[PDB]
Amino acid sequence: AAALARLGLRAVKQVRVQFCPFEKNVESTRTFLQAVSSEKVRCTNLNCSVIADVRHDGSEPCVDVLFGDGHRLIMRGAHLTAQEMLTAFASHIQARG
Amino acid sequence: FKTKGVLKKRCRDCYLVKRRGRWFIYCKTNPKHKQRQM
Amino acid sequence: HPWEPGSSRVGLIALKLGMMPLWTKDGQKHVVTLLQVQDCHVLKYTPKENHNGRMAALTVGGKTVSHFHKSASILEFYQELGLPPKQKVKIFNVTENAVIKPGTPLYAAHFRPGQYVDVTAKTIGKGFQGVMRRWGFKGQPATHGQTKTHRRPGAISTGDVARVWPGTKMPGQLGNIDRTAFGLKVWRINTKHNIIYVNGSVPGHKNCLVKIKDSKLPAYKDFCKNLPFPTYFPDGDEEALPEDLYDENVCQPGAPSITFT
Amino acid sequence: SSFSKAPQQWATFARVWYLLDGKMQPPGKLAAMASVKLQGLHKPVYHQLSDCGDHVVIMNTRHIAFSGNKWEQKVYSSHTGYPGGFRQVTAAQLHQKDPVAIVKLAIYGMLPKNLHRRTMMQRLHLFPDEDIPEDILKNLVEELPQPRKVPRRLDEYTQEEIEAFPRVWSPPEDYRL
Amino acid sequence: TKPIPRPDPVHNIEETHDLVLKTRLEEKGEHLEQGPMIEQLSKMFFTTKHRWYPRGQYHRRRRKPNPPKDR
Amino acid sequence: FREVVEILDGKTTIIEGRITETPQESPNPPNPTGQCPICRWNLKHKYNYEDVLLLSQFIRPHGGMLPRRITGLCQEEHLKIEECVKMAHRAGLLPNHRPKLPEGFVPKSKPRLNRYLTRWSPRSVKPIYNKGHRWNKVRMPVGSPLLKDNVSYSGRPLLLYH
RNA sequence: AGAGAAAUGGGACCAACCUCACAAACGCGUCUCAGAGAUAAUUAAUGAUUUAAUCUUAACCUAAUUAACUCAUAAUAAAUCCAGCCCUAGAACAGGGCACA
RNA sequence: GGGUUUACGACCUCGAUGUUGGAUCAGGACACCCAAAUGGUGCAACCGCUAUUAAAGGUUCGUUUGUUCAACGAUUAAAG
Ligand SMILES: [Mg+2]
Ligand SMILES: [Mg+2]
Ligand SMILES: [Mg+2]
Ligand SMILES: [Mg+2]
Ligand SMILES: [Mg+2]
Ligand SMILES: [Mg+2]
Ligand SMILES: [Mg+2]
Ligand SMILES: [Mg+2]
Ligand SMILES: [Mg+2]
Ligand SMILES: [Mg+2]
Ligand SMILES: [Mg+2]
Ligand SMILES: [Mg+2]
Ligand SMILES: [Mg+2]
Ligand SMILES: [Mg+2]
Ligand SMILES: [Mg+2]
Ligand SMILES: [Mg+2]
Ligand SMILES: [Mg+2]
Ligand SMILES: [Mg+2]
Ligand SMILES: [Mg+2]
Ligand SMILES: [Mg+2]
Ligand SMILES: [Mg+2]
Ligand SMILES: [Zn+2]
Ligand SMILES: [Zn+2]
Repeated sequence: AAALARLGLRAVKQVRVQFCPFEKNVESTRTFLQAVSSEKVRCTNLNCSVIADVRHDGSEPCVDVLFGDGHRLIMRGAHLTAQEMLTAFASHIQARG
Repeated sequence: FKTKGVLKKRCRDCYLVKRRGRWFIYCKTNPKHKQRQM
Repeated sequence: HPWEPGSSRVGLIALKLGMMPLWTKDGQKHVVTLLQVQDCHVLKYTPKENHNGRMAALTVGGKTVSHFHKSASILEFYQELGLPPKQKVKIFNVTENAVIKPGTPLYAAHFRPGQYVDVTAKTIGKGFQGVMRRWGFKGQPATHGQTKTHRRPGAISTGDVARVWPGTKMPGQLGNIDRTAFGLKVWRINTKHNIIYVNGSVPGHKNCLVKIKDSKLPAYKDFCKNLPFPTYFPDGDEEALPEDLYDENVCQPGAPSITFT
Repeated sequence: SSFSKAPQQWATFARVWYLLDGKMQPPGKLAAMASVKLQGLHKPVYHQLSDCGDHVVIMNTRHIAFSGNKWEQKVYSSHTGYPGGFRQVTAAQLHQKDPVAIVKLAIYGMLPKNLHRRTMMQRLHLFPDEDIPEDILKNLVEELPQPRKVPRRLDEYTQEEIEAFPRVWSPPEDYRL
Repeated sequence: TKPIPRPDPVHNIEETHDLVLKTRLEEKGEHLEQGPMIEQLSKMFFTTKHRWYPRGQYHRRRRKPNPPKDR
Repeated sequence: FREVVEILDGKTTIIEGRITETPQESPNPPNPTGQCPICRWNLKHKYNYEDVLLLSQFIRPHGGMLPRRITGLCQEEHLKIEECVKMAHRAGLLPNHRPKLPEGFVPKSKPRLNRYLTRWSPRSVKPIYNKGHRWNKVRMPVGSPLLKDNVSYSGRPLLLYH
């Protein structure tokens, strides 16, 4: 979470993580959710909206990040590592932001 | 840079790297902590 | 063949007449040397693969000499060529695109006013001279007590070496060696008498043969573009050049006596 | 066996031309057999006073191979005699300047330290690549074996042998290469 | 085995006079200096130039005129 | 094997994970009682820098080493295999395990010097100018010292310094 | 970063002055002086062992990079006539001339 | 770690290894003065201080003292 805290996340509008807690590949998804919902990310910018969608029969975790460059980053993370998702999101928002 | 025979970190930000056949204590916070094993 | 950026041109073999002054339009005064191109003929042509593997070689002969003092082989070569024997025979390394048929004469109009050249010749051989005149070593004082040491070189080596090093400067032959001066600018080109005015000192005594070539300095490597690439052919243009080709800064003999403003 | 004296002597002390490939070969192991064949220590009729010597043609000299980091550690120091003319050329720089010089100096060192060294060196022929004139090629008799077995690359192995070589470990599917 | 090569070509034969054509290939000669001769001999026999030089009286006197022979 | 696929569709990046099929271990190991892979396949003190088929089982397509926690090897053999992989890469084996750069493959350089059994890096060793005398000799190291316990069919010890 | 000027030293020559009662010698006088590679120390690009980072006694290509040191380039680089007479060529020996006059 | 001053022992020479300073000639080493590329500074810039790599080239002219040294005058990029 320190990476997203020091990267200046002021340039994001909405981050939603849609998942189902009763699946078998939600570890990295919930890790990413906590890393983006940490207190430092919140204190970096207060205008952002963090949403955690919880379902039971979706069976497909996903992350949608809409930011004001007219950009929509969609990551269907079902087998990717939480660290890989975090570093990819960081590189993308640092390249376009 | 300081050429020494025994390198040692001076703060928690110095990292030891093996380069050019020697050891180098590199510090980004305090640049005066740059040490090189002779 | 057309001119190329990585191409070179053949040189000449002239006769050093003497020295003269030459005033520039800015009021300055330079010293020129007169080189007379008496007879320049391409004797033989050696191919690139047969000479160096990188550049072809052209053989150039100097002025005319007598048949009654050359050997059988040289006279046979000149008989098969159809030309009288030459005194000095030199080799010029040129590219494979600037080759000329052997037996072709060359003229001092080969160069144009404003250019840099190189000059090679044997300097004035002063014979077996002392070290003070050869290398410039300082001598000992004259009369403060020195006995038979007014011009000795002194110590020649050290003690523990128990010998002298091969590069030790010592009295020996001085002067008779092929030396080359680079980057000499040419001012005036006389077409009638085939005289070239080369700036600066030219190594070699007067009335001697001198090998002139294009300046191989890196600052003047691509200056052969506006000049005639193969050589100066007086029959190709069907036009006679002026008597004296002056540079853009040489104060010509006929001048309005320029004054500053 | 029942030859005349002159042809028997000629066949006994005849000279032989050998071939030696130096591609991916150590200069030491090359110069070993090179000096052996030069001195003639492969003939039971060898003697010091006799001039029994054979010619060796070493090809693919530029493609020589040094073991270890000698390419950057080993130096070849020469001196022109003049003061300050003491040059120390790295092995790589010397090989880049002249590809023959490496194996030439190796053989010149492995040969004995007598006057016959120049004589038996004049019988040596070293070529950087496989560009041998015909008058030299038509002299070869046989080719000596390579002293070092050249190891295969990964793409040089056949797929049947690749599948014959068993898999040691079972990688998990969740990992990313 | 491989067959025996046999090369036979006398290009000096002229249709005008065979008596002259026979001598055209026999009157060939060449004379060089000591240096070039020694160099060519060394290049031919794959030796150095130090062997082809002659020797002195002190060594040419001490050679045994009638050396023993075995067999 | 897991692969990260990225799709660019109108300022919208789609990053997805794709799992492919990976080959499994051979069915019959010669010594199933060993815990370590090499120690149970009885390849201990058997592999070398020449054995490419064994070293190529666990290396990233870009020549990288595979982590020990995922491989499963004992520490000593892992270090030995790392040394062997470094030596093979320096020697010139594994040609298909280099990163593809179409911009850098065009400007060819001086030819790669043929080397093998190299210990250090080609760009980190200074040439010996003193070279020492017979009693004090600066020995030139060749090969890794970790492989001194290989089986010697000739019986002579391996010259680690020459 | 861009223009010039000078000195030292390497190598040369008398158009003028200076030494100068030989036609030459000489400085105090005049002319010229260079392209490429490589690096040691030190920076950054990608990247694993250590799924992050990290200039790498981890590979593959990377780039600004001390002087040396080599190489482009230049100098010599047409062999078997030499009695005699000259030479800005020379101790002797060598070398260049003796046809325009 | 080096053998640059003094001393230590007297191993080589006392049927001879001629002894300090200067003139000429310098060769070599780097434990680098300048010139070249850098790191760190209580480095704001000019001046500075130290460390690394680098030896192709240089390291002045005078008064006094026989002086090596030593003080002073004028400079240089420096007077190792
Ligand atoms: Mg003279
Ligand atoms: Mg005087
Ligand atoms: Mg007296
Ligand atoms: Mg007296
Ligand atoms: Mg006197
Ligand atoms: Mg001695
Ligand atoms: Mg000068
Ligand atoms: Mg005078
Ligand atoms: Mg990474
Ligand atoms: Mg960083
Ligand atoms: Mg060269
Ligand atoms: Mg003569
Ligand atoms: Mg002493
Ligand atoms: Mg003592
Ligand atoms: Mg004694
Ligand atoms: Mg005594
Ligand atoms: Mg005595
Ligand atoms: Mg010196
Ligand atoms: Mg140093
Ligand atoms: Mg400096
Ligand atoms: Mg010096
Ligand atoms: Zn620090
Ligand atoms: Zn194990």
